[PDB]
Amino acid sequence: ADVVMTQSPLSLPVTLGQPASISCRSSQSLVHSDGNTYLNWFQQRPGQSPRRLIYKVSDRDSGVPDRFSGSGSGTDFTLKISRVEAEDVGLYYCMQGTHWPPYTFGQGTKVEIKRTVAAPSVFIFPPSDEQLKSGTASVVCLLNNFYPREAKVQWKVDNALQSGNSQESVTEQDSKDSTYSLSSTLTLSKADYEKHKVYACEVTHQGLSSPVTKSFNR
Amino acid sequence: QLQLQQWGAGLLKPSETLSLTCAVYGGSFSGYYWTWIRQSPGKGLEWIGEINHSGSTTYNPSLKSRVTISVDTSKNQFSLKLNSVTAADTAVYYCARGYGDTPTIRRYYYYGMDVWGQGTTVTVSSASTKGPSVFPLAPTAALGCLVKDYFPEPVTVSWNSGALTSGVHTFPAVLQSSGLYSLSSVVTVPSSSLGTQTYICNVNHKPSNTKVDKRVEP
Repeated sequence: ADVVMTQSPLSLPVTLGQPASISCRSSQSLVHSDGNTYLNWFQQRPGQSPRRLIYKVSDRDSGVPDRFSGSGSGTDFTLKISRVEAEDVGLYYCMQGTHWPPYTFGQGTKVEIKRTVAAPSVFIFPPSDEQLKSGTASVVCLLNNFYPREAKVQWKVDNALQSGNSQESVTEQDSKDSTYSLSSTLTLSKADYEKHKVYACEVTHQGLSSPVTKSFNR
Repeated sequence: QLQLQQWGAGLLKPSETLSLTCAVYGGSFSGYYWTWIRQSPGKGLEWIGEINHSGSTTYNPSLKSRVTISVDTSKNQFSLKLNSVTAADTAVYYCARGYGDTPTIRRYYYYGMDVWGQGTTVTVSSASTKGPSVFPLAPTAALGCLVKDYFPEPVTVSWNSGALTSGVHTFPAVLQSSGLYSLSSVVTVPSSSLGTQTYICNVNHKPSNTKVDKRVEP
């Protein structure tokens, strides 16, 4: 039976300069027959390899800022960041090196920058006349510069809710304003597009006291 | 310090064998396990397997039937072969330095997933090279470009030949069910800039020699 490594939270928005705390529990004791406890923590910055910060629960790797510290024993472990700084945004993982094969990792915790709630400005875009010739149509819904990340889009075509005909994508958090943007893409087989008239996407976010809707028809 | 450099083809078709190699510099080739690890958005980080100086391997039980790991001591290199690949094997693959390869080194030395290769982005797909169709998303206003149905990654997207950079969000590519990628790029501009300024999205796809300059207008 593989050792399960459960991190918490999956997402951690931190105010800059404030402490941060990441939990990691294992489904089995991590204390090894040689007496050691084999638990490491990793930081991974975008487009880069994981970097080990902490090994054997509490030993800090050389060159690692002392604002990072690990602790715990047995099955309960904790990485702490005393003061979160700009360069600490990214993914953090625990790994157990006690029971193998296989070595197992936690599912990761994403440290992001907490800022104030910002409502998405919403824009809807109709299929192009150039695309309709290929026998398929794409309606795009844009949610621009919003915080926090958690958003909700629902597609309406002739005031009917859609299911499973759309894919979402999110930008990474903006470097200057700390916001997100999201695309929602409605995929239709043209015949289903001309069959109906009025198109609209309905966005639900924290920043909106009520769902905002953009629309068109043709 | 020890350093690891890796190479190998990352663009594969189903049923092919992934073949990666890692070269070791700046330290002894003995004392610790040479390790392969992979990372995908869905499954996170997964230990694939390890080998020692003497050629002794240990694999991940879920992969052991498709994994070979080998070592070439006369070159300080080690290799991964992952046979019969599918789309489920799409991931970034890393070589790393593992734990000490004896009880004493494991117990008393800091080694243990502390040095990593730069990674190899591996994509498995039955798709042949295809250039994108580029469609406008026409209109503080928002506008952009839908970049649809291309393979392989990446495309490059600019606006007005790099002159326009402010307010630009280019979303990450999504893999469509067709096995081809798609993304959108958008900008917001002042509404008064529509009658005075022209917007052009420049989309390049080097593999297919595709170069499209699509104007986006009311």
